[PDB]
Amino acid sequence: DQLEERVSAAEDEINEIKREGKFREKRIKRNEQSLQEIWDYVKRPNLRLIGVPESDVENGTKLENTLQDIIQENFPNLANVQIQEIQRTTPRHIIVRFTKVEMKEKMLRAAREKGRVTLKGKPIRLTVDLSAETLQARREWGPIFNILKEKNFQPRISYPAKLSFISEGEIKYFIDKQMLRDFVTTRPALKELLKEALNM
Amino acid sequence: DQLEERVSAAEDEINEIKREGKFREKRIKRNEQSLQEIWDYVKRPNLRLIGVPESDVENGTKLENTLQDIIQENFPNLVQIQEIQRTTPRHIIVRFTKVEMKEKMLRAAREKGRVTLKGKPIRLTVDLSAETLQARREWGPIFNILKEKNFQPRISYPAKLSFISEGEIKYFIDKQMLRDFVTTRPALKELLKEALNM
Amino acid sequence: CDQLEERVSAAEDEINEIKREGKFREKRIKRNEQSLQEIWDYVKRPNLRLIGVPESDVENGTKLENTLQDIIQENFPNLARVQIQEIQRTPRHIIVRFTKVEMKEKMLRAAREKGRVTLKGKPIRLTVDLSAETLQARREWGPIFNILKEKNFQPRISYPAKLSFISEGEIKYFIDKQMLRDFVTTRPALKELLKEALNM
Ligand SMILES: [Cl-]
Ligand SMILES: [Cl-]
Repeated sequence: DQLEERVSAAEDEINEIKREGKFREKRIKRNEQSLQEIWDYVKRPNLRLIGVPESDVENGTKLENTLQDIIQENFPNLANVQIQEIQRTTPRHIIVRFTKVEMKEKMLRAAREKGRVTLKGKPIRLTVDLSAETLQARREWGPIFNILKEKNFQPRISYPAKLSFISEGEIKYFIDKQMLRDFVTTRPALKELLKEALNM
Repeated sequence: DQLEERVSAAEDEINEIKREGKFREKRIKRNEQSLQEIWDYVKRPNLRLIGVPESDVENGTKLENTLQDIIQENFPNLVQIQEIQRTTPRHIIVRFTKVEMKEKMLRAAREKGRVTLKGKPIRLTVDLSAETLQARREWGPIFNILKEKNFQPRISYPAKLSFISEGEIKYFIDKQMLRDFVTTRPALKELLKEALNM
Repeated sequence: CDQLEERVSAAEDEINEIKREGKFREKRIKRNEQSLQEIWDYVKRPNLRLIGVPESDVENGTKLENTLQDIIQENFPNLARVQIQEIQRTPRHIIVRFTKVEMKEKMLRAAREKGRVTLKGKPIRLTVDLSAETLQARREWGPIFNILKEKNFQPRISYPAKLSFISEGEIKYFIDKQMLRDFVTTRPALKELLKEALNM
């Protein structure tokens, strides 16, 4: 009597909690992605200089002078470029926040066209500044990216974390691994090649 | 047997959990309000262009040319850009170097009443966060009823509601805060009971 | 109704999940709160708050930019002997966005070393622009801060809201009250002193 009814009520409560728990999960998840996007957006005027030798008492002024050198040696075409701030975070990466986004895009463009950006002979690496999340997503493609590279698919990663490669004289784009699992399911060649990596 | 114990402990857990959740609920909404604001703050210099025909292979420079076209065609008297990018043609987002610049564009667009591009009507709006715009729209119905009964309402930033109750202006961040308010004022409650979904 | 022992056993299991999922989602929530704290602070780096400035009926960027100059002319002459991206209201506060962070840093040190800042004689203030999370994070390190300070523990506040004091002849850092709890759980003297504050 009194006991049986107590049980049923509890079961309804537990389920209700499970439901409210779902709608909560969704909202949290939406905030996570919302943070990811805004982080990226805010880091748009930002460039990452990689492989730049560390220095003693490396203040803002020295950094700026360094960026100048990099520009004079690689693409002096530019220019004094407006720098809102520059700082350090294997040498520590250097983050550069340009006053105008246009300035960054132009420098990246200059780098990717040049190919080998160097500093006094030593190769360095200029790259976009991404959020932890986005940056992590890109790393997860890693394993697959290499296999594709190996088999001459000419893979490429672009914003946010899109994978792209050649399949049938056409370039294919994939936002996530799931979308890719669907693609290969109808192409035995790729399916066999990417069975383990995709965890299918 | 003596299940009374186990089933009682379960109920206790159940209660605990319902309180646990309510707390997390609070913190989540807090973060949601913080995102709304941070987005609003960031996109403050941004402006939204709707109804602009897509162009085959259109670089960012052509986008800027399209911007200047609209300025000449609608605002003769009237420009620094950090960026202008795309998102039925996609919305175009124009980010000005100064927030002031955006404000003058909207005023001119509102004083002109109608904005065109090559003879075709387009639209100029802000770039407020999705969470904000929706929020503002949700106060709509209630705002209409309050205006009707001469409460002199007002919707400000972010999406605060403010009207006159007892010769004293009151502010409401969300609908819930309003529900608790009317709980001690029968007449008002009776007025907004259908709108508050109570 | 003897099979009731069946249903109850499961309900106990369901509750265990709800608890796990509950704590796990909670961890994500905090990671989000912490993330917002981080990005809000970052975005505001080039900012300074002007507090106590008499507002007018109708203002604008230019009229405000002049007022900003009067403050410099009146308080820090050798400082202007100043690149401003934009300035505007949120008497409301006035958010001053500099072109270069280094600039903001400089003037802040000028306002802090002058101690007393005035506009036409009227006392005003220039302060760092910090997130609401960080502020309240510091505010949470309030009572606990006063207890250590009063008992001569040399407590300090390291940005963002890191609490640090000297015990056992060493210097410890603490991000959240939780970590501090883990610490005093083994220091009877300290524990007894910080039990009321940590709600322990
Ligand atoms: Cl929950
Ligand atoms: Cl959250």
